[PDB]
Amino acid sequence: VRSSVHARWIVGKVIGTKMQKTAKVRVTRLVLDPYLLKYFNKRKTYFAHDALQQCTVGDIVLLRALPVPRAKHVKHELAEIVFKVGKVIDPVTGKPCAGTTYLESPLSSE
Amino acid sequence: KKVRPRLIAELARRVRALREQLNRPRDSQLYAVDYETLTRPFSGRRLPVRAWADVRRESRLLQLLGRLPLFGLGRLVTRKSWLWQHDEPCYWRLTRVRPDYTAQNLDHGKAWGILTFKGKTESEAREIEHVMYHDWRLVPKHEEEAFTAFTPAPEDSLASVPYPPLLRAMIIAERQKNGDTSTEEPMLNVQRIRMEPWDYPAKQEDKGRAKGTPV
Amino acid sequence: ELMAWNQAENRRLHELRIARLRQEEREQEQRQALEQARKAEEVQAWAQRKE
Amino acid sequence: PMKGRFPIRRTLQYLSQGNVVFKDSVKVMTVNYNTHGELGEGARKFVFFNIPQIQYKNPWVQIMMFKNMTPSPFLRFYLDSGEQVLVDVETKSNKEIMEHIRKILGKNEETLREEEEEKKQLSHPANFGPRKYCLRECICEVEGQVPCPSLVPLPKEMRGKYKAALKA
Amino acid sequence: ATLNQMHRLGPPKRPPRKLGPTEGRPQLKGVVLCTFTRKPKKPNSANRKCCRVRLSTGREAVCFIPGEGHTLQEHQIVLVEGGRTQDLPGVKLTVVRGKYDCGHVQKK
Amino acid sequence: LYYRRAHRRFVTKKALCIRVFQETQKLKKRRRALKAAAAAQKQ
RNA sequence: AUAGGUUUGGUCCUAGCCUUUCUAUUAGCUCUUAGUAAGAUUACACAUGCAAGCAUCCCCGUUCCAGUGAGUUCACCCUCUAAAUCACCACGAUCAAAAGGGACAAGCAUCAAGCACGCAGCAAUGCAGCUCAAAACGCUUAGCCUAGCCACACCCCCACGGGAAACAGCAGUGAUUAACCUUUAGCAAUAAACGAAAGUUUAACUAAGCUAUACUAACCCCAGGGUUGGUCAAUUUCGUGCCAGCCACCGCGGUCACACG
RNA sequence: CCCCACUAUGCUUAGCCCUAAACCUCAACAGUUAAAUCAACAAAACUGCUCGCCAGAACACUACGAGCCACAGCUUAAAACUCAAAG
RNA sequence: ACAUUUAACUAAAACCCCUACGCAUUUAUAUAGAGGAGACAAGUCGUAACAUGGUAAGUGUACUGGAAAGUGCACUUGGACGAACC
Ligand SMILES: NC(=O)c1ccc[n+]([C@@H]2O[C@H](COP(=O)([O-])OP(=O)(O)OC[C@H]3O[C@@H](n4cnc5c(N)ncnc54)[C@H](O)[C@@H]3O)[C@@H](O)[C@H]2O)c1
Ligand SMILES: [K+]
Ligand SMILES: [K+]
Ligand SMILES: [K+]
Ligand SMILES: [K+]
Ligand SMILES: [K+]
Ligand SMILES: [K+]
Ligand SMILES: [K+]
Ligand SMILES: [K+]
Ligand SMILES: [K+]
Ligand SMILES: [K+]
Ligand SMILES: [Mg+2]
Ligand SMILES: [Mg+2]
Ligand SMILES: [Mg+2]
Ligand SMILES: [Mg+2]
Ligand SMILES: [Mg+2]
Ligand SMILES: [Mg+2]
Ligand SMILES: [Mg+2]
Ligand SMILES: [Mg+2]
Ligand SMILES: [Mg+2]
Ligand SMILES: [Mg+2]
Ligand SMILES: [Mg+2]
Ligand SMILES: [Mg+2]
Ligand SMILES: [Mg+2]
Ligand SMILES: [Mg+2]
Ligand SMILES: [Mg+2]
Ligand SMILES: [Mg+2]
Ligand SMILES: [Mg+2]
Ligand SMILES: [Mg+2]
Ligand SMILES: [Mg+2]
Ligand SMILES: [Mg+2]
Ligand SMILES: [Mg+2]
Ligand SMILES: [Mg+2]
Ligand SMILES: [Mg+2]
Ligand SMILES: [Mg+2]
Ligand SMILES: [Mg+2]
Repeated sequence: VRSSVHARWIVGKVIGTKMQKTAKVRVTRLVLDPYLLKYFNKRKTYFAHDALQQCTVGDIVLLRALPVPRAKHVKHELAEIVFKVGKVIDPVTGKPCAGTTYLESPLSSE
Repeated sequence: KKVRPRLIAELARRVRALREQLNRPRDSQLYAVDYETLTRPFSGRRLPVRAWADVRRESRLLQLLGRLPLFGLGRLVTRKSWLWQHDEPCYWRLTRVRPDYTAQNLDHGKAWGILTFKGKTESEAREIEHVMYHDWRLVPKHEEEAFTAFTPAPEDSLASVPYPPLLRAMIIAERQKNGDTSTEEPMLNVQRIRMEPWDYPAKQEDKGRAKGTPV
Repeated sequence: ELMAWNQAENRRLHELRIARLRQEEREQEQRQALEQARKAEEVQAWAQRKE
Repeated sequence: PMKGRFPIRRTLQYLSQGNVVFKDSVKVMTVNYNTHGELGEGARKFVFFNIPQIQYKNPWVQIMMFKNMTPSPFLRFYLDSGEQVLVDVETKSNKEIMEHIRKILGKNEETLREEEEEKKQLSHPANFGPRKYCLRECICEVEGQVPCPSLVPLPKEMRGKYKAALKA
Repeated sequence: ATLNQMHRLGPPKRPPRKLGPTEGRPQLKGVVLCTFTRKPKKPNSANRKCCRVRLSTGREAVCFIPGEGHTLQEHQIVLVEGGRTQDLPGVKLTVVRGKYDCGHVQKK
Repeated sequence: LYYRRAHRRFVTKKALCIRVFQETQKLKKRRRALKAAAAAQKQ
């Protein structure tokens, strides 16, 4: 629960899987433009330890901070795959969906 | 953000630390004194005016131990300053003595003993301080028993001291504010506090040492 | 306590979804029944022309 | 004029009117909303109007938005313990969503009042110092006290130029 | 520009301010090299007395000597100031009357 | 990820930078065996 | 900005430049007193004097204060844990390094690629990756976000070692610059060092000296400087004659000049 | 400038070159005709959204750098001095 | 590169290396000489542009000429064609 890594929980998009057991994840935060007072995305890349090499490019993942950094740039681990690329399960209904259409009707299992 | 490594700052640091251990100034060099001018030649600093008389007329601890067979191991050594100040017997029971071989007369070095101050004996032996002072005296064997013969005085002392005016008023006011009604006056407990004399031997293990720069 | 209330709110909303989805299928089935009828006539009419 | 539709959203006054100050547990807020469909209108308005207010009050919370990934809009909060709070927002108005998340994950009005009182104690009326930090710079400002020599020349007897001349 | 475009460019990059003939300094010390006159541009006509000085910076520049009558010679010390002489194109320095060798104009 | 011309000066420098790396790898490994051999001799 | 002058034969539009406001240095001319504040142009070279001692010897201190702005994303937050203070083993608290994470100047993209800058494994070793137009890598500029902080302490980022012989401590001098404070006094106040202490030391500091740079208050006798075509408050008569000169902008002066003396 | 003659060239095949008043000088997409319609002229006035581009004239379709089958080339593209206008 | 201890009736002594760097590399000032741009009351030759400017103008490109410029090819209107039938 006590870790030296500043970012404890961050969600991001997996953008690279060329390193062994390391997923390169793009994390975007909304930052206020002081002059325009409009929020613009600012993106930062995080290396996440993926022991099982289950991450595919384009999937949304949840990263948990490691207690201490395991490498120079590897400070996080893959806690969860929130949305698998092209294989999303609707969290509200629990059914497989393809974009905005249900692949299996929510009424099948009542 | 990548700091450019400074490698000469670490090299010199190690070299300095080493030279301070190899070219260290020995006890003979540091604590030598010129009795004609009463100045330490190594540092070239004059001794205090109040210390001049004692330096001329007194001997160092190991100056007395230099003439003893085993450097006065297990021999009681008092100090003139203690004899003058305190009536109660104050002495170090020597346990270990490491003499300086570089000294021609073996008159410098370090000593460890058990301190008995004002008739109170410490439980454990610790390093003796001010070993280089010209203040020590050797207790003769025939006189050792009589010198150490002391009767414990009554320890009765004041345990409670009145709070200072403003503090007391605030404490009492707080009682009444919280609803406590007590006629007793708040009193500090000084029994835990023990005021040692200013000349009580301090710890020689945490004391520093003069550096190597010779004059 | 608030997490249990949130989960209860999500379950209530799920029941309303199931009701809404059931009605939409009924309407879907009807529209799909009429499209199939129209399509079948078009295919038959076109098949006759090619024959 | 100011650019964009509803330019009011880009004003510090509007950005400070958000009433949702998340508890310290909340770390990440994900907003999954659909760009079309009447059942998702509230989520679209909540993204349009309220995310700027939420982010302004919670600068260190990561807000990430995903378009047209699921048939229905929903919010998910990732708490520091690891708990995930899924809030379904379909059919709800943007005001209802804003009030729902305030109840379940927003600091109550009492907690916020207390924090503001702790800030008050940082500045002490009696402390003398520069105007940025203190009300008064010198005691000479207090009426009755000897005034500053810059404004009122001190008596000659209180000036060291003549405390020495009189003595010698 | 759009709000996205304005964010990407950022605030206007203030065009860097140009240092004039004195190099952002009120006055410069100079040594007189030669004294000549220059004909003004249209529609004016005159023989405006000027001099060429080597400034303490090392640059050599033409400086207008104001007033009626100057006694400046070569290898003399003058203090120059800014202020262009509208008549003479490219004369952007003026000799200060009353400092070092350059004396005050003699009354009438 | 990036759309930029790979002109001649870049193609040549990138080819050399890969060769220099490949050579540095080999020399770093030849300074592994020599160090191992000397350590083995002491024993 | 409450705006103003200025493009043309004239109008409207656009546009730059400039005027009017408030400061800070320097120059000219000029100046009476009092209080207070502030006070080399240059990290250029420095004569002389002083600026750290205390104390019954050991220690402690001289690693602070004071000074400078050369370099420059070490200053802030989180984690972690030294030294240090709470008389001492505690104790936790306070304070705060190293280390880990995050954040954090300006201009230039005619600086567009960097060239080893990644990951895995106990290791062996394997894999070929890593940063970058959301500005990597570079160049240039600058002390900063001022209850103050950061950095430097003659130079080689460092300082074992070399160059070499050091005022960026106070006062002072040379050179240099448009840039110009005394080679005063005292430890009485506060701060620091040391002592168990009475006390000792301190160019920190305090009280003075110098200077219209600024503020405040006076002043019986004592006022100067700039300006006077328009913008913009305010010119009489002569002299001069596109000459001599003036001008922030527009412009004036070739014999009747409110513009020059 | 007018007349006559004739060549490169206009054509074919195979590679280059990469420019134009390449301008309908009016960007793509989605709407609107009610208010203030609206400096002038031109081809009525506007809204949403996005990308590209522009900040006095001239220097300058220029210098230097970089890239390019281009080698008297094209693309990108400044500054110093000058002016109080240019338009 | 390199070095492995003495001493021990209490506990101590001993410890100390060498390689860089110059007409290398980076940026900038100076220029024999060779040219540009701007400024500049009254110089010379022609008359290219502004009117159908007396061959309408201009863009790209090519060749050509003391000099503005000329001509070929395509393109533009930021020219015109007199706006019922004669
Ligand atoms: N230059 C890149 O490699 C790159 C990488 C990621 C995204 N982009 C995208 O390019 C745009 C901004 O580019 P810029 O203005 O910095 O470039 P720019 O105009 O400075 O062009 C420099 C380089 O960028 C390339 N480039 C230009 N426009 C591009 C575009 N739309 N997409 C990709 N490459 C482009 C050019 O080919 C050239 O190599 C945005 O759409 C941005 O998301 C460009
Ligand atoms: K004139
Ligand atoms: K204007
Ligand atoms: K003055
Ligand atoms: K001491
Ligand atoms: K600096
Ligand atoms: K240094
Ligand atoms: K004092
Ligand atoms: K056209
Ligand atoms: K012509
Ligand atoms: K024409
Ligand atoms: Mg500690
Ligand atoms: Mg630190
Ligand atoms: Mg670009
Ligand atoms: Mg600097
Ligand atoms: Mg140094
Ligand atoms: Mg000095
Ligand atoms: Mg110096
Ligand atoms: Mg001054
Ligand atoms: Mg003073
Ligand atoms: Mg007259
Ligand atoms: Mg006059
Ligand atoms: Mg032919
Ligand atoms: Mg066309
Ligand atoms: Mg477009
Ligand atoms: Mg349309
Ligand atoms: Mg061209
Ligand atoms: Mg060119
Ligand atoms: Mg260039
Ligand atoms: Mg070139
Ligand atoms: Mg030449
Ligand atoms: Mg003609
Ligand atoms: Mg013609
Ligand atoms: Mg033609
Ligand atoms: Mg011809
Ligand atoms: Mg026309």
